[PDB]
Amino acid sequence: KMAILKLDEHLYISPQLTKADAEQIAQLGIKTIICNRPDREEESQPDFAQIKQWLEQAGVTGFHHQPVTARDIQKHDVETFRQLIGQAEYPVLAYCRTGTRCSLLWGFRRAAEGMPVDEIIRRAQAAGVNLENFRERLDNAR
Ligand SMILES: [Cl-]
Repeated sequence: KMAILKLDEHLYISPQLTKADAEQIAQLGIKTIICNRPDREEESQPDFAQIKQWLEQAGVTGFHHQPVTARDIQKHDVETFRQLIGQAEYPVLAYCRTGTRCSLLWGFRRAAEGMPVDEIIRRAQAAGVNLENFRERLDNAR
């Protein structure tokens, strides 16, 4: 789990996906997967190519590997995420290790559009992710 949660109209986020997530992904009718995690952050971590193999059998038609680290997220990353969603079949599921990076890529864009920072944080929290430790960076994107 119950960690695949809605962050926006066409966007779910999640912690690291596993083969076992195929059923729920199919049930939600996910059409596009965005992975925001570099491969090989942890030994147990499935590589994106293998997630793609498992989930192509789950009705997902678009796959994008957009690796970032929370620390290194820049403007180029934020607008690349925005564009991938804009051109995607819906709904989109984005994941990283925890969903933090997905939520930040989303949230930096909302800040630019004028969403108040507290609202960004409240919305991400409603998708299971606490962005309180990024409050200052979020503010600076507005
Ligand atoms: Cl990578």
